[PDB]
Amino acid sequence: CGIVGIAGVMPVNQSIYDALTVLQHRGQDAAGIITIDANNCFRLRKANGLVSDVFEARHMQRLQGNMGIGHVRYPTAGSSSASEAQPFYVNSPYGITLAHNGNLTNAHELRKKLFEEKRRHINTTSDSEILLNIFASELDNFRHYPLEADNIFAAIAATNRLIRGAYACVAMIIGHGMVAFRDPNGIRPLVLGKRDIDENRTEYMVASESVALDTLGFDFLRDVAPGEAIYITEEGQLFTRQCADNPVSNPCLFEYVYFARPDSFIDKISVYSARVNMGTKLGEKIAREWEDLDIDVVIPIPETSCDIALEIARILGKPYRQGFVKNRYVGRTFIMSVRRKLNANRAEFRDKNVLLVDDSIVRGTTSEQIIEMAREAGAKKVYLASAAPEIRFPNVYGIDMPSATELIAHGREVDEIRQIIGADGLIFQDLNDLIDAVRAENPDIQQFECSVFNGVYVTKDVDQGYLDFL
Amino acid sequence: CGIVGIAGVMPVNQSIYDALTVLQHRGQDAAGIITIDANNCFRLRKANGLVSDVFEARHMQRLQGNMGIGHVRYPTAGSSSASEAQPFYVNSPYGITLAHNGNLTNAHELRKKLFEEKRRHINTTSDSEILLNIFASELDNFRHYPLEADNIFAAIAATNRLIRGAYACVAMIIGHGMVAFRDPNGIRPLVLGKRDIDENRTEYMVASESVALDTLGFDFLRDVAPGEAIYITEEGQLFTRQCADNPVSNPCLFEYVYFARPDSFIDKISVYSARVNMGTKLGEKIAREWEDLDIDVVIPIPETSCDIALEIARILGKPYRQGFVKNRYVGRTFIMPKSVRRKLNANRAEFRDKNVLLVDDSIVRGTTSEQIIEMAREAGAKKVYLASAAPEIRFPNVYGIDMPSATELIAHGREVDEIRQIIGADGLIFQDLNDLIDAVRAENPDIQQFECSVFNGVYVTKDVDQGYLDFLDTL
Ligand SMILES: Nc1nc2c(ncn2[C@@H]2O[C@H](COP(=O)(O)O)[C@@H](O)[C@H]2O)c(=O)[nH]1
Ligand SMILES: Nc1nc2c(ncn2[C@@H]2O[C@H](COP(=O)(O)O)[C@@H](O)[C@H]2O)c(=O)[nH]1
Ligand SMILES: Nc1nc2c(ncn2[C@@H]2O[C@H](COP(=O)(O)O)[C@@H](O)[C@H]2O)c(=O)[nH]1
Ligand SMILES: Nc1nc2c(ncn2[C@@H]2O[C@H](COP(=O)(O)O)[C@@H](O)[C@H]2O)c(=O)[nH]1
Ligand SMILES: [Mg+2]
Ligand SMILES: [Mg+2]
Repeated sequence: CGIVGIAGVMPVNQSIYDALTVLQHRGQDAAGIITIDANNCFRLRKANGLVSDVFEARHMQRLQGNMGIGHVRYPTAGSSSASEAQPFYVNSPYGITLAHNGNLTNAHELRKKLFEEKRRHINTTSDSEILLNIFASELDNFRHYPLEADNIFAAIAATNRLIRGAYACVAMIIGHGMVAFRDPNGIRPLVLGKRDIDENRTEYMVASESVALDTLGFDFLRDVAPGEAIYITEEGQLFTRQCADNPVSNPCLFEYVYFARPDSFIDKISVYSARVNMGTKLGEKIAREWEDLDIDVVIPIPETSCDIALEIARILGKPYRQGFVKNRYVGRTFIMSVRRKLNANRAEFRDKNVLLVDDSIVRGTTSEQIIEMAREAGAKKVYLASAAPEIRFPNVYGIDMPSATELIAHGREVDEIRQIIGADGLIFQDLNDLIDAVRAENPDIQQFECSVFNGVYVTKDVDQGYLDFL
Repeated sequence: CGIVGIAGVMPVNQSIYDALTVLQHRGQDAAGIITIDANNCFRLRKANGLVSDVFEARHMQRLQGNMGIGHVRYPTAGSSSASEAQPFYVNSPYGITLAHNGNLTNAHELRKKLFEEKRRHINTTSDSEILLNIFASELDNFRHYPLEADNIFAAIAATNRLIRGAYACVAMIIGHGMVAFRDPNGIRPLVLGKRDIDENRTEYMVASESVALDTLGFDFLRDVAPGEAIYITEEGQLFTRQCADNPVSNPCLFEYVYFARPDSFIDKISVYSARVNMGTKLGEKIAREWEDLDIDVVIPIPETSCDIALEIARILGKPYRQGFVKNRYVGRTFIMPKSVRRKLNANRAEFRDKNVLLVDDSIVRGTTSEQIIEMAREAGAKKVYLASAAPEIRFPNVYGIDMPSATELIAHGREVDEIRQIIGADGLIFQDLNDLIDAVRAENPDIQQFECSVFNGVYVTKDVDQGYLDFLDTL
């Protein structure tokens, strides 16, 4: 999922659509935008589909207002993918809407408490409707009107004591403004930016990625700190206050590996640069543990791995060539597999021992089939290098990973995987290597959230119980 | 535009859609597919839009048959871009449909003759409806049923005598089969492939690009020769026959420069490799003519130039970094009471306090280039140099590449330095036509001459220059 929120001094409908389009890689199952018009009323458009399919002119026309949020949803299986989309809304207290990227690990416990204590009905399976409600109930506690920044921060604080997991949220309160907050372990991404229209007017915005500020011409200010909350009034006044008991930066590693765009700077780290670095280290590993290997060229499996493979070729002093081309358009198969996504440039494989480079291997299907494609194009020996370490555990913080059994690496040794996928050789990046590759870009980040690679969940509240429940 | 045709022994509806999705880069203005059912009747579906948007399940469900053709229309300005899409169809003789990529230079002359001579009404501006009518009238001249291959071939040859220009065409004749033919100068691309099923059951297909064959698992057989024609009967028999008086290979240079996919082999040339070569040459040209220039990195302008710039970096021994990212999804900009940044984003870190050499495939109107350069300056770039993989574009392509009017061409009537100034580049350098020709040629020396009208103003076909002289004979 991806989120954006603008606190402008002029129409934001187009800007949000535009920010959501550069954040579309984070989710295409559904999209939604909601603003607050001059009458302090919410205007909302949300449906399944791409951003470009969801918002038509009639819809934009209706999304009037100078403050608003948007959300693109990654088809989180389980949560219907045909279920109600975000942003979510509640009429009381005040009027609240919230968009969120992440996942609560105590969602069940939360909806039960909400039902018992507050009588708040949760219509969906989305733990975001849950978050919105916890946050709403905390704001229900205040008497005087309007709430003051502290009240709002106290509510976020109270909320953080209750919910557990990963989350980057942006929300809006009728008659008050916009609030954006981030979980205590700083897992899911969120950045703040601003745009001065003139000497006295300044707009603010937050997004899951810096690309969204970039495309709108907002100047990047900084990442929102772990546990921190930001409250921008309808008058453009900004407030920030730490709302978690023990904030620590454990940014998701996978954002760097695959999930995030290369032109984004998450937690001071350039995704591109980190990615090149993963190349350097992986090249070096191949060079250590595979010195006696005979390959004629390095071939990247587009897109992620394109610059990673180039680096690997540099390190190995071997030639880099584009053997695969990713189809820019993919059509559906009607009820009347990787080949529909990729095409092998025959001339680059014919009678060559090749080293293919991929960002990861989740299930192994793609990898096996890509390898078959190489063999069919004339390749003698086909070796596979994964820019990311083995993926053996599930992510429960907002990256939708297949079931533990679906993970080919799950319970299988590299060789057993190499065999199943039919590669002549298979090599993965060392977790420690990937860490250093990314860490090198900002050494103040000591630890990352790497549950998918090592079964260690920073929130320390995961066991087979939650897993099996899923 | 892009075309595909498949004479199969099993439903082709999915296979055509799949071939059109890999040919989508050739036109996204509209699409159309048309097959022949068991009852020897055409089933068609054409609308404006992307392949993915045009063909819904109800439509596919209706496209029954084992033979069909498809088309993806590049928004040809002038031809409405909201006009009737191809493939086109006529009920007589026999029942004919034709999909076409290219351009007729004597279209005006052609609809006049058709009206006058045969009373054939042309309902659109598409010279493709023209081409379908000429071919239809010529086939009309035959008495015995069915026509034999030679009759069809005779028809095509007759047609080639009449029309003038560039064209790759696939067509179908009810009760007969599929035909495909290419112009006498071999300009517009067309290839043939097959997919064997058994002891004699073999399917054939033609497409504007080998990628369509690859993706469908057809074995690449070969390009269709200039002026050649191909006829596959409904039974699976393949006939081929030269139908031009003086066939020559003058393939479009711009297909190699930009238009075609890198994984396609047009006229024995690999587009990728041709492209890389373009970098080599341009690198070397920069090294000769610029030597005293200080740059810190080579940065491509996605997507075409990515590998070209890589080579230019190699030759210049300068580092290559990805300073621009192409947005994968662009949306509508509504009209509430086309920006380059809507298409591209600059990776700030890669420009900050550096002198950059930006490599782009070409400069048409100059707007993009100008704005891309501003983007580089705003990202902290000190000096910004622009390299064009293609020579200066100063003329209009009247053969099938939609180029904006010659007034819009920034290169039209301007010196390199005047363009550099207009685009705000610290330095500007173009590829040499001769170098680019060698660059592509190096891949298949049998090609002695390309179609380069956009760059050299030399119109390979007959009627373009003769008519220049007819013009000056008035003023
Ligand atoms: N150039 C470009 N890359 C993108 C865009 N959105 C996502 N990406 C990158 O695309 C990759 C997609 O992975 P793939 O499956 O193509 O290897 C990810 O590494 C992601 O960073 C986009 O809009 N433009
Ligand atoms: N990877 C890939 N490249 C494509 C596809 N279709 C066209 N292209 C390339 O996209 C480029 C588009 O040019 P651009 O304006 O993006 O630089 C052309 O060089 C063309 O070869 C496709 O489906 N996949
Ligand atoms: N991890 C991941 N990879 C994806 C996704 N969609 C496409 N891919 C591509 O598929 C590869 C994983 O393929 P698998 O081995 O699961 O069949 C990745 O390298 C990536 O480029 C996605 O949603 N998640
Ligand atoms: N020649 C050409 N370039 C196009 C087209 N659509 C996008 N482009 C991109 O735009 C550049 C030309 O931009 P112009 O100078 O016309 O503003 C090319 O380098 C190419 O990447 C098109 O239809 N034709
Ligand atoms: Mg991959
Ligand atoms: Mg370009």
